[PDB]
Amino acid sequence: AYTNSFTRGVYYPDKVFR
Amino acid sequence: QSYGFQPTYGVGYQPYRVVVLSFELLHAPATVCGPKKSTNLVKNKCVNFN
Repeated sequence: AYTNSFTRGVYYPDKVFR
Repeated sequence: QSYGFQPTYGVGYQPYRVVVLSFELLHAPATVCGPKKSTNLVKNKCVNFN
């Protein structure tokens, strides 16, 4: 089975604060 | 193939032992540093810091 991962999977790429 | 290091090989063919260190930055906070006395802090003083 398959599904559309709408916008999941975004993570803080670096240990910096912005 | 094997080097077969012999004393006769002389100064040119002698076997040296090598070690090499790599340093990477920005990807994480520092964890390991050379011996440098750590001091305290000062606020609103216009200081130069490490």
